[PDB]
Amino acid sequence: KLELRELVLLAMVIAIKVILGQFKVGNATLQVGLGFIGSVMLGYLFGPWWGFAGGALSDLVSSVIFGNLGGFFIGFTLTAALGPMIYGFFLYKQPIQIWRVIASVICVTVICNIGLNTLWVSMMYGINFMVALSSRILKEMITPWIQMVAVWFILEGLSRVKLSRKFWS
Amino acid sequence: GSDNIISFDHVTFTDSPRPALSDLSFAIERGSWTALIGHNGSGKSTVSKLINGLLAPDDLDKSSITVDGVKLGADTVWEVREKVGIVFQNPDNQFVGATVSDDVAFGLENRAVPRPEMLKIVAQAVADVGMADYADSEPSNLSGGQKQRVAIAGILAVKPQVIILDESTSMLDPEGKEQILDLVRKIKEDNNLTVISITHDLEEAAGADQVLVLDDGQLLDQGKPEEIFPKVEMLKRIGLDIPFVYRLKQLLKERGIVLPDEIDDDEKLVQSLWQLNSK
Amino acid sequence: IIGRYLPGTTFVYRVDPRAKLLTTFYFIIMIFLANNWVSYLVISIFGLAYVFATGLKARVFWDGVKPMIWMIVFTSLLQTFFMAGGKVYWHWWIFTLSSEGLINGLYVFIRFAMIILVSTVMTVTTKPLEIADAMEWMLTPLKLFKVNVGMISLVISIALRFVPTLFDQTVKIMNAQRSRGADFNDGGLVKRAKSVVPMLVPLFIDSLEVALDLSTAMESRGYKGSEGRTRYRILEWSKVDLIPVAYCLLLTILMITTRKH
Amino acid sequence: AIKFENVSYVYSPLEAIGLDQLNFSLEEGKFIALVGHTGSGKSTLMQHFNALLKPTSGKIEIAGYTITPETGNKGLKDLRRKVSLAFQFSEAQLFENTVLKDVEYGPRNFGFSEDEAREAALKWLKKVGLKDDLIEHSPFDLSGGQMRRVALAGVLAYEPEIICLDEPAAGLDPMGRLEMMQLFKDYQAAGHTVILVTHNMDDVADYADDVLALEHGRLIKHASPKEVFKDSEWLQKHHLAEPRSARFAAKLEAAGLKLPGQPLTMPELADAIKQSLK
Ligand SMILES: Nc1ncnc2c1ncn2[C@@H]1O[C@H](COP(=O)(O)OP(=O)(O)NP(=O)(O)O)[C@@H](O)[C@H]1O
Ligand SMILES: Nc1ncnc2c1ncn2[C@@H]1O[C@H](COP(=O)(O)OP(=O)(O)NP(=O)(O)O)[C@@H](O)[C@H]1O
Ligand SMILES: [Mg+2]
Repeated sequence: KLELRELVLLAMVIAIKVILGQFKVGNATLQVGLGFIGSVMLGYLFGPWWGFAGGALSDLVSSVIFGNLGGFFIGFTLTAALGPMIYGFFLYKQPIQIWRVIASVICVTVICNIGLNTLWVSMMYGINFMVALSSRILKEMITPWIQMVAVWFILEGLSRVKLSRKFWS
Repeated sequence: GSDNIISFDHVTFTDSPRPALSDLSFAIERGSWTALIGHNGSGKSTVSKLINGLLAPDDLDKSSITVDGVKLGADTVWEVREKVGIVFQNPDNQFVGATVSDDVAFGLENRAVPRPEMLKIVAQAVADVGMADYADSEPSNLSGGQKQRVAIAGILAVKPQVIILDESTSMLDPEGKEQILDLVRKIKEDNNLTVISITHDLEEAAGADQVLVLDDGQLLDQGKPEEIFPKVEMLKRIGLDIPFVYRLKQLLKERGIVLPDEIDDDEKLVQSLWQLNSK
Repeated sequence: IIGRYLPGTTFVYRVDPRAKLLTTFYFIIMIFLANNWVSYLVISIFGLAYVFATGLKARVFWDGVKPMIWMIVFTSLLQTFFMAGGKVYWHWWIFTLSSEGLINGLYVFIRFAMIILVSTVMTVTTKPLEIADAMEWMLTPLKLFKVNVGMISLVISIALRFVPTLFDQTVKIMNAQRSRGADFNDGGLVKRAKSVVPMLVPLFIDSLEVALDLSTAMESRGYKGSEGRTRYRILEWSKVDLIPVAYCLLLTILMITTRKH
Repeated sequence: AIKFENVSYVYSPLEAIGLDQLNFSLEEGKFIALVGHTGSGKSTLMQHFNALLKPTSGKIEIAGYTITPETGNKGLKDLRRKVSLAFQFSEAQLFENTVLKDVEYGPRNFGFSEDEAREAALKWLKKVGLKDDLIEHSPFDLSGGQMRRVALAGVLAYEPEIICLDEPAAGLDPMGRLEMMQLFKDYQAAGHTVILVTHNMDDVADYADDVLALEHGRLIKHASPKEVFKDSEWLQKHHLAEPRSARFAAKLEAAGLKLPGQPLTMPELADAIKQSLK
């Protein structure tokens, strides 16, 4: 159901998500990767059902080029493809709303960053679930308070672009 | 012999108020370098996309686009697109393959050519454009000239009969422009193709066998390049940079030296000035 | 920053990328299946044999360990403190060291080291296009679900080819915006979040332009569909591909007997 | 007065000499133009003006500030205020909602008051020839020749003094190219240096006062264009081009027209031809 222009645009957005996984924001005290921004684009433009494929291929390409230094695994691909699905479900074509972005980031953090990524880490490294959860609870509890602003401004920018003559449909 | 014929056209894009191409009628002789010149946004790339069936006229009942004796229709675009190849403006946007000598194989892949034939055809096609030493090199390690050379190789692999240079050399160093124009003319002479070059530049079109001027989606004037440029008023009024020789002749006429309109190109002017000084 | 291939001559470089990728997935699977101390000794022996076979200097592996060394030590210490049993050694209010805790910390650091070593040997010792072809081949089983794998292969190829070009475009865009006077790291949270729109929006519009131009190019060269198209780059099995599988099988046999089972 | 002292940038197995020993002192208020073949490191030298890069071992004296290899990124928001760079495809940096807000996004970063920034943006859109009613349209909804003009009015609104332009008129129509070049040639008249980087050589012959020739990352010649295009053998040896008028004059000298002076521009060449025929 995707015309060839939209497939090439999906490849473009996957490449942008791969790139944005390396540009960090912050200082020596706290650094947040910008990879999440890629997700929201894959959630905002193409929707969830193609957002899943976008995320999976984004993780595959990131493993190919920049190297999956965390160990090749399918669970990590699932977690990298289960973010854009939620983002699309929440804000695919519905108008801009603050409650939508807040709920989206909270739901992705509860489902992807915690709850499933921690499960994969626990399974791979053989540690107990509580140990893995307490090892990365700090960053997965601090990050959403920054994501819910960065995603808001990114979504504002995308909504501004989509109303121009550049975007065909 | 008219290889390419376009009858009355309307290519109103979809939505926009004014048509992008009004009634446009022209023909291209086989083997003749025909150059389109028009103002920025006058509707040239739309003609390029119409030729190879990528778009279509809206009024299909009285619109004709004949290519090599094959009319353009709904069940024929995939045949006409085989014998017409376009080199687009951006050197790196159109580079689809992962590497050179893998991009040149895209045109053959799209036609299901067996691999034993592909492994020789791509090698020969890369050899024609002189990029032999750079086969299997990543796109980011090439300049604009090499990327355009590999795109020319790619559209030559399928062995087309029309090469439409859609402003191919409008993003390069003049040395690169000269090199690529020399390469394209060499390929045209060797393989006996027909080239249509779309250029805002006039020096490139100064050597064309024919010149077609587009203004606001209409065919303003048409003819040989030695009888189209001398009417400088038209080229000035539509916003085109007049070639150097004609601008110099206009300056001399302003200063008070009158020379024949037959005096085209540079060495003719040099000789005429020499005889005028010798008096 | 882009690409991590390091050329050489050793036989691991001649192993077909699909066989190597399957071996890495299988090693990751068989890491789970090891509990007893002699089983982790077997894991260590096999991982170190593979590492000494790939013939690489230790500095690339150290470069692969440095980014995530802090997480390694944090998780190992958490595992040591969480599980206690046997000798108590040094003690505190709640921080109870133990021989069981110490060996569990070592046996989780072993898993870290082996996963990192095998993944680094994959990423270093094969070209990116080879990994792309390996994954496009491994996605074959999806043909049974009627989903189209030609589209997925095309999308992977285009994204992989456009990652470096878009990276250069992104850094150029940031350079231009910084020359205009933008500050991309200072000013608090609201400023740091507002200063990502200039990074993205021109990049997104350039992506729209590139997508339209490339779609027009591929449509003009005859891309009717992903079905009915031969291939230029192919992967052919060799005799040296018998080396992984014979290795890859042998490991399994040991974990049938060596563990507690 | 811009001064460079042993400035040299280098990119590891990929150590490349992107720039070598440079020794030049550019004056203030002169239309300096950079020339060189492709891959001669014109952009690497260009990016040293606002300290986007930093010399590996050398010293830069730019607009009164000193740049050294160890200088940090803190404190440059008062240098990039006095040195503004317009990259090759400037139109690919527009992002804001309206053209006016995009133009005033420049001055707003440099402490300009909102009313002052808006008035400056209005003035510099009026000067670059953009239409009066085109101010509030979306920047993405314009043509190429108007996106370029908005971008040029963006990196030039806060009145910088050492502006550097990487081909500001790469893809404009001849009327637009003439308008932009006249705008810059008039901008320097107020006392601001307009360092330019163009492969094209006709406008450099017409406007520029100083020419910086770069060969493979090293400065080779630095003088007026009247003293650079004197012999074609040197230019052809070092890959540099030549303005069309000079080439035509050299070709005409073969027939023996003994042209007085040294023509470089089309009106100058025409006047020389007219004076010769007497
Ligand atoms: N996708 C489009 N949607 C609507 N209008 C368009 C589209 N593409 C082009 N146009 C308009 O149609 C006319 C002809 O377009 P086009 O032929 O692409 O101009 P152009 O001459 O190719 N620009 P250039 O490449 O710089 O010479 C112009 O008025 C364009 O603004
Ligand atoms: N970060 C860098 N620093 C220095 N040199 C670089 C860098 N990246 C690439 N180079 C190389 O340095 C040489 C000069 O680079 P560059 O300054 O871009 O030339 P250039 O001619 O000014 N580019 P262009 O504007 O298209 O003419 C080339 O061989 C580049 O490949
Ligand atoms: Mg440049």
